[PDB]
Amino acid sequence: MAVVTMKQLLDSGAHFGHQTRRWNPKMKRFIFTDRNGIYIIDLQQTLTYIDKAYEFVKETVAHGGTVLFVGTKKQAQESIAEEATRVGMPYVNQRWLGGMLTNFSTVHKRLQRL
RNA sequence: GGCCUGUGUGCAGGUGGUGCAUGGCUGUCGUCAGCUCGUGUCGUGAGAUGUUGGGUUAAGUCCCGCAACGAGCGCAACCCUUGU
Ligand SMILES: [Mg+2]
Ligand SMILES: [Mg+2]
Ligand SMILES: [Mg+2]
Ligand SMILES: [Mg+2]
Ligand SMILES: [Mg+2]
Ligand SMILES: [Mg+2]
Ligand SMILES: [Mg+2]
Ligand SMILES: [Mg+2]
Ligand SMILES: [Mg+2]
Ligand SMILES: [Mg+2]
Ligand SMILES: [Mg+2]
Ligand SMILES: [Mg+2]
Repeated sequence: MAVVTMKQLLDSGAHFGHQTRRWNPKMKRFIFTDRNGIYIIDLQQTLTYIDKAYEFVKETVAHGGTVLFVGTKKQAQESIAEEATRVGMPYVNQRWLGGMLTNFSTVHKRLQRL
């Protein structure tokens, strides 16, 4: 089950890979074909994986787990920040901090100070 | 009991040695700005990061990105004097 249509996917252009100069060989099983130095990902595998992620996230919300949203690239900072704020869910989009969750005791005092 | 004159007794007395056993105190590097730790992470391991690189400063002063995030001792200032 998906909520995003194929035509919308192609219009968005999420099927493009990086150029042939920096492509990861491990993504051979996903990249479909090359066309002018650029790669294309297998859309059907994309929908299948999206479906699996959808079921997992549904299970997560079902048993009540908190999800952390992380993204630091310049382009998507505002998008992820707005989406996380609307969902009311912690996030970060400016700069990743060293082991904030792993070393949680130190950040605990930082939160109390805040 | 306070006292001291004599016999003692335990005992006082030593600038006598030993600053390569020691306390305390002190000179220097140098009033130079650097010096450590908690958590985590890389390696296995000595260890490293953090403290780096760009910029800036009298200074580890501050910003930038980074497996680093913070904390401690330093520095700045809090003392005195001088200048209205
Ligand atoms: Mg004597
Ligand atoms: Mg003697
Ligand atoms: Mg001596
Ligand atoms: Mg020194
Ligand atoms: Mg390990
Ligand atoms: Mg280090
Ligand atoms: Mg280093
Ligand atoms: Mg640093
Ligand atoms: Mg240092
Ligand atoms: Mg410096
Ligand atoms: Mg400091
Ligand atoms: Mg000071």
